Amino acid sequence: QSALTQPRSVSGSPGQSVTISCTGTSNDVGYYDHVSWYQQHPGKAPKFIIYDVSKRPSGVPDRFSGSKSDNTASLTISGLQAEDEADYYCCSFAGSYTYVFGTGTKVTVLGQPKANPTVTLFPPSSEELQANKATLVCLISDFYPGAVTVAWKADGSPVKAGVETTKPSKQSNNKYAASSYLSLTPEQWKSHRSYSCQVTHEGSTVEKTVAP
Amino acid sequence: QVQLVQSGAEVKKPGSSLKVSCKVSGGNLRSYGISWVRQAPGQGLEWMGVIIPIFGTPTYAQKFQGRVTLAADDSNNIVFMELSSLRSEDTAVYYCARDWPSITVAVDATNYGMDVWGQGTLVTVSSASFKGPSVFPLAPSSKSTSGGTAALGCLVKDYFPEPVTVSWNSGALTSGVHTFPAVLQSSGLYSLSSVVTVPSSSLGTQTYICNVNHKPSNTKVDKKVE
Repeated sequence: QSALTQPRSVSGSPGQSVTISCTGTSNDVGYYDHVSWYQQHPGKAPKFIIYDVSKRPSGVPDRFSGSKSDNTASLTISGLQAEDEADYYCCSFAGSYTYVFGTGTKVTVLGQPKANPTVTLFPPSSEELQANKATLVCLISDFYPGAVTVAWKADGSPVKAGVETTKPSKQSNNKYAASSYLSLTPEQWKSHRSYSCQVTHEGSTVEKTVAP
Repeated sequence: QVQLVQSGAEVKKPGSSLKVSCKVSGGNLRSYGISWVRQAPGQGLEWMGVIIPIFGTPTYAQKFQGRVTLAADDSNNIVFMELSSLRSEDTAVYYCARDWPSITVAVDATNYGMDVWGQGTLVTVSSASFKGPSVFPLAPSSKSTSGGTAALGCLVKDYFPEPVTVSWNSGALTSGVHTFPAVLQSSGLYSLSSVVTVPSSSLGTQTYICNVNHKPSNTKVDKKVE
């Protein structure tokens, strides 16, 4: 079956309330009252937090609450704390010993002011050029929230092929960092006079430029 | 205090068969049911099947019907999941979870709820061969220098499989260090970066060496960044 429909992301300040929607069909969410929710922190296993639409297992704080309406279940976190920043998945019994999981929702707790990103662009190293390879490495650091878009340009024209970008990861100082690579060959790297890595964060763009 | 202990990580080629085990401690498996949920890297949870040993033959999700099997060893409190004809899209972390999709009494558990989860089993499916990485220095420049500080790093390129560990000055340098997660390229090999922001006063005096360890290939590389 198709996965239950959840919002991609959701955010709120400490002390605020947030709601995750979970839309299924009349054969699962709208049929049974067996909707469960699960919290997953980065690099860890999911955690049982909600079952039977609105029942909380032993130990889960009453900050979390559940509800259902037609084919849409909802999870509410009332009084966001830094620990609540995680991924959340809904799940519903689908009949005949089967379950269906939701697409998952990222909960962001905006407990830190906006930080503008620092962009560092490295040209292909002389060591890699001898290996008949040329990789441009764009490093973005110290930005909050952790959401950026990276675009590459060569002499002003956009470059999308050969681009690989990591999702933002938390630094040691709780800010976020991201990396993007433009993998070429020395011949293709020498065929353009200037390369640009543009990073858009919260509506503002930052650009770094290198030249062969 | 029931706990689920899963088998270790595994690297397998396309066309082979996977076998992961889930061992129950602190309770009897005959009173429980076990679900299996997998999660591709950076993706969501996906239910695959469930087995209740006291109720007989298990049930599988439709997209896995024909290449997944579930079996239980009641005397050893362990269940097994076998996924056959592995493809690259089967690369995921495979969890087991105590479950009871039943109206009957869930002994020490919860009806229609996955309450106890295992630590997960990382499974990589790829045609690539074991290969150590090539390390390249990301030298500091005038474009990486601003306000008495400068950024330098190392490019760890083309290795398989995960993971690699990066340190700076044998682990003595940790302030300002950030090692990025790896990217999976079209070549089937991984690549990541590790950068460190460093005062510009020390660039001419202090030595900065990144230490890269790829234990699957027993490759250790030290690269001075000048």
